[PDB]
Amino acid sequence: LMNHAFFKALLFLSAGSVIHAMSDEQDMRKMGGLASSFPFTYAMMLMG
Amino acid sequence: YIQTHYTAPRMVIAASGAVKHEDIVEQVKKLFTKLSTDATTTAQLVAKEPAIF
Amino acid sequence: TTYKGVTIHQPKRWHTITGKGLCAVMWFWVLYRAKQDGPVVLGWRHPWE
Amino acid sequence: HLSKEEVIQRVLAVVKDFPKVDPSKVTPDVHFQKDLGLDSLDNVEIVMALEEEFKLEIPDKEADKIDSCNLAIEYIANHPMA
Amino acid sequence: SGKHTAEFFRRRDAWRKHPMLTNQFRHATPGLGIALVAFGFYLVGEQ
Amino acid sequence: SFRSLFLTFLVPTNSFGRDILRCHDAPIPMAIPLILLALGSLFVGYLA
Amino acid sequence: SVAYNVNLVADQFQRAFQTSTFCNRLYSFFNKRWFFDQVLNDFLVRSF
Amino acid sequence: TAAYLARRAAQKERVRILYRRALKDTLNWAVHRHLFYNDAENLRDRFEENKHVEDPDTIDRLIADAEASYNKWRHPDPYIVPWAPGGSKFTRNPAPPQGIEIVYDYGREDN
Repeated sequence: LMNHAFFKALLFLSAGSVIHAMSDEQDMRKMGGLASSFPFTYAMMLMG
Repeated sequence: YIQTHYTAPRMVIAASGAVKHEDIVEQVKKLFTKLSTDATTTAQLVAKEPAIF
Repeated sequence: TTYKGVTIHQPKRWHTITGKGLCAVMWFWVLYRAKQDGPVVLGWRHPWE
Repeated sequence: HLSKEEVIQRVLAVVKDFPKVDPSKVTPDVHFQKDLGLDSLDNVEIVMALEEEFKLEIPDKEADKIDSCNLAIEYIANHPMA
Repeated sequence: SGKHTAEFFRRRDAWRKHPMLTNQFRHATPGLGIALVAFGFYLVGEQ
Repeated sequence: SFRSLFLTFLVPTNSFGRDILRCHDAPIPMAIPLILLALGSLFVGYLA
Repeated sequence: SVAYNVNLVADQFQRAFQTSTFCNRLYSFFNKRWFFDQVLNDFLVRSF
Repeated sequence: TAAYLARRAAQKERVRILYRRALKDTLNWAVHRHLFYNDAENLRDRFEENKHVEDPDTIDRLIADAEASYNKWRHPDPYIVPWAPGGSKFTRNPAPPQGIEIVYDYGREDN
């Protein structure tokens, strides 16, 4: 439960960062190719 | 009856034999004018009050 | 940099450094823990060996 | 908000990047069927490309109403989310 | 026609070949290089 | 999870050009929680 | 590996989903929350 | 000679709307951009295959059959722009409506 709290909060925060930066896109079908433009956020998503 | 049923969309001139299609079309364009033009179609006339066996 | 008619600014230096460093820390932690507890996880030898 | 000149330029780029279109005869006041010679399906393809570029969604009725460059620029400039 | 539509969309999608958007799997694992070099240093320093 | 990672970051771009131009990574108060959550997602499981 | 295969090297899933009724139904079933939400909501809540 | 033109224009508008929706759902099905080109060319070939049909009645039946087929194979959750009607950002923080007045000193013992 504690571990899931940690990494799931991480995933949600990173996805929220992506959504906020992408003008509230929220849809993965129109989200490709953001690894280069989101270094830190992609790193966080990968860790989580 | 003519004005309400002999409307151009329900009207076909069939020619067979020693005729030319271009000549027939030209004569039809020249002659078949002032025909009735009613929005009601035979499909909707059949759809309303259809036939039941 | 621009290629046809679209220019894309480079991501910030601190963004890149932070992401790269934290991922490197993750991978080094995984490698170190694998070296330390590899045989124990894989059944090669018990912890008291 | 996005400038009308940039709207015109982007719409003209979308129209010019077409196979059945001669890029020379593209002007902000041309008609798809009349001037540069496209059918209805090319018009709706161009409208879809304009949507994809400008990040906007048009109802189907207004998408059909868009049949010429001038209409496309007018609609995109009137839209506040361009 | 169909090939005309495909050419139209391919031409309209020519900006997606930007050098920062062509290949993204080179950035899939950013820390492997530094992590492996540091781990090699650690392994050498053990002996 | 790997499908989400690929679609969001590694698949070639499918988003609109409008969002790609104005994309900025997480600012400082959106990155400080992310760093702490990453450290937790690294070491909480081992420590606890 | 399955995620990489499906997302990045595949050119038949859309055709199968558009020409196979069972495949389309399976895709809709797994997309729409196992139809559980729709069935439960519709039946119980509409009856109430 | 205007009713026939109006009915033909209505049928053409229906065909255009159907093609637009089919193209959008084709892009929805083929998520990847490079997979969209072949599907779009195939669907355009499908549309132009049945082009130039004379009788409006069979045209209408073709339109109805195509609409039914589209309704069968449409995407369960088609992509919607976030601020568009039905999106994730729809009516999130709308601008205040115009022509709204706030009245002060509504209820008082004396006027």
